[PDB]
Amino acid sequence: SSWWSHVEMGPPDPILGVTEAFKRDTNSKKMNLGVGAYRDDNGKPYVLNCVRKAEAMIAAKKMDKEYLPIAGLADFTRASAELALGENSEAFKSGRYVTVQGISGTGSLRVGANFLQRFFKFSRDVYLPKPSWGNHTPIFRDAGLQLQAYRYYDPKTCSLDFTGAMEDISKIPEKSIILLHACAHNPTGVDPRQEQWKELASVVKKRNLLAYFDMAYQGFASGDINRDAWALRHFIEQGIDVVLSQSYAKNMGLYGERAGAFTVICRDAEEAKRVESQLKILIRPMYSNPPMNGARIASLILNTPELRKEWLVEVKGMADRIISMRTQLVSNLKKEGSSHNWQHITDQIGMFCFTGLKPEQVERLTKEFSIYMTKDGRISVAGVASSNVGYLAHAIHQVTK
Amino acid sequence: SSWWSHVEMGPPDPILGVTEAFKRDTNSKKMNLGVGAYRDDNGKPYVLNCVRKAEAMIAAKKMDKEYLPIAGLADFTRASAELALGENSEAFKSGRYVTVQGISGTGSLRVGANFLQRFFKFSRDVYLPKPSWGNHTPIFRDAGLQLQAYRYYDPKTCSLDFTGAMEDISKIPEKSIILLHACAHNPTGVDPRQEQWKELASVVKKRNLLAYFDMAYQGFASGDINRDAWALRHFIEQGIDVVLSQSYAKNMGLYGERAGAFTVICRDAEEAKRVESQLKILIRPMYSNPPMNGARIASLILNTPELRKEWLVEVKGMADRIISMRTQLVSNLKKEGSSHNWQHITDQIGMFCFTGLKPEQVERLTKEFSIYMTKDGRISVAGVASSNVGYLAHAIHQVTK
Ligand SMILES: Cc1ncc(COP(=O)(O)O)c(CNOCC(=O)O)c1O
Ligand SMILES: Cc1ncc(COP(=O)(O)O)c(CNOCC(=O)O)c1O
Repeated sequence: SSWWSHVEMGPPDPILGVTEAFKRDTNSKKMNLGVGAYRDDNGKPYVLNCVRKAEAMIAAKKMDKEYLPIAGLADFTRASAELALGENSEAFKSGRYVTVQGISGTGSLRVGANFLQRFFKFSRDVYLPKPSWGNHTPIFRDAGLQLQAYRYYDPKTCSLDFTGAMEDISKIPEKSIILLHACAHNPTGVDPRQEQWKELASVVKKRNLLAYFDMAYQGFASGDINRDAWALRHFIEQGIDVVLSQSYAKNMGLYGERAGAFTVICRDAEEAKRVESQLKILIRPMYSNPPMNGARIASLILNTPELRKEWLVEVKGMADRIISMRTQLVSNLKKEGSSHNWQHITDQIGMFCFTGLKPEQVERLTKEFSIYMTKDGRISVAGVASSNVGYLAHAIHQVTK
Repeated sequence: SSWWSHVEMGPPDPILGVTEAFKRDTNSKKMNLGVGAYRDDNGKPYVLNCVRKAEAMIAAKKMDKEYLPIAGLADFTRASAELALGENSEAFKSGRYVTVQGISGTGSLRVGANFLQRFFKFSRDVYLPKPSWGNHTPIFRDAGLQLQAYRYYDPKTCSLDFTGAMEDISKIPEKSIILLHACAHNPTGVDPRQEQWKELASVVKKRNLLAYFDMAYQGFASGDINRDAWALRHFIEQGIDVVLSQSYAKNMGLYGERAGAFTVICRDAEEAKRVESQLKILIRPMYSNPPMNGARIASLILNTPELRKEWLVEVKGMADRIISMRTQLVSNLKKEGSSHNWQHITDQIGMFCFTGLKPEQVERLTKEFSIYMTKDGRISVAGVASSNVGYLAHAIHQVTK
């Protein structure tokens, strides 16, 4: 029958648009700055060394393919909580958290969203920073929640609109939900500094808000696992019982294996068990039980001292290269004689950098230099390499002069 | 804090209770007839040889771990449609279908349910057979649909209530959604015979209902992939545009890897593309993209003639062991001098058997013989081995005399 005749073609992804054009282009100087995953100095995908080793170990052990418990691989969940909270964290040692395996960060966000829709009786409003990762909208919207915003990004400075944020958060009706990026804000790269974080916590705590941390770049941002989880741990220390989403897509290069976890900070171990039971009832009818590969690999690395050690060197390598490219970019623009202030480029943290380029300049860059990026002036630092940072500096200048 | 004080401990799982209870038992003759997965003759998990062959191939190539498209691995989806529909199916050849990778069977059903909630404007009603897999309820309910039922299982004969089914479907409001198990009904093992299927088709066609096929046991039920897809293929041939969910959990032993697919039979290629666009928009906020491992393994096997061929031998090997245990249970029950009719045991198909046992009998069985099963009298045939089938038979006779 003609059941779907009324179904219209959904809109095309602007992001896919840029990568399709990049692919068509024959100029060997082409650059893809819309890329969403890490790339090495050669512009190639990168499977960590400790990943290959973990993998090799699994093969050796001739493990079965049996179903994992609903909540996932217990060695993976425990290790996940420990990674996030810190070993000597009171939350962790008291076992007053509940961690469940989710389908990477996205799945983990969704599960958390479905959990709040069901049990967070106090409000349906989720406040996102302006701007946020595109997916954040439909995630919360599809789960049945209401969307709100708080100023975050400042276009004047390509930095934190600290005054704007504080004024916005200050007017948040008590017992509302606020989504915060732990580090390496997507898509701006603009993160609060320690001092800003401390004032943010104070008000979150004061207005008695439910803080929902999105931690998708732990270790990948600064190169330090402890530094990256700083804000999140600060909140929990100040008595803010958060909810959290962790992704291993970037820090482990696990992209397609989809490994992540959803965590709930509870009053105690008693309550944690109750929440856990409820999280299980929710997930069953979603997908029953999670993909085991990614978790097995992740658990082995975090759980195996020789592997974990290698993992930290490797993760650090990734982060150092991105910083390097940022550094080189600013220095090269000066070298080109750019009068403009490009500090933001080096103040910004992680994979994404909001250049401050305007839509017209982006166009010149694409049309004239074969540099592919979105019209918002957002560049993926992963697409920069030692071999082309110069070229990019050149082009940016040409179009900004 | 204290956001969660009101969250209560969720109901304990029955299936789980029997596995746990079993574990804690000391009898050496104890048996677990509650197992939800296939077990070999020694009562052990079984990774297909063809599966190991596939993993070794992937390993040698040194593949990346990059994100798959939202819809999943194209080699996987195409192959999935092909296995279901049949190589020379008209639906296949015209390209008037759309198949997206799902998180095994559960995940595929959920996407499908969410999709219907969103676009199936003709009704909110889903008709499940009485009885069905527990999970079927929350899947639909959580998706936002209303559940109804049609008579299926006949407790008096432990066979199909064909009459009641035919009468019930005849009275189902037009353009309603009806869930059908392609083969090896879970939990009864009661399936319509080819001739009864032909009759059901006609009624479904006439009432102009949307048939939602749940195919979790293709090839694993009877040892023949084509024979198992019979009913599915007949509906389509008759001009009923179904929607379908596939699982590779059982047939390939991919349990924990989570390999599945959701398919929509459309009017044409043009509508197929509109539908796929909309399915992508739905999944994104669910989990972004699917786990790659299972899809990789599945695809290699389906696409490589040599592996595909070995697979068909292994699947057949699985179906036969099961059929053997059924044959042997009955014969051992007679042997014992049991006077009851146990033909149902051999009449039934697949891993699950509705024995007809009553609760208190089940109780004595657990208590007195150390035989673990659900109180509904359902047993997993996978839990029966040649070495213990005699033991089972004796126990049942004892409890039923
Ligand atoms: C803040 C943030 N949270 C969460 C996530 C989710 O990441 P994943 O689902 O890969 O774990 C992302 C991932 N972005 O990359 C995926 C994409 O844009 O298609 C992210 O930036
Ligand atoms: C008819 C039917 N459909 C769909 C499914 C879903 O199976 P899966 O999600 O493992 O692919 C099942 C799975 N049953 O066993 C799985 C379990 O109880 O954990 C099923 O029997």
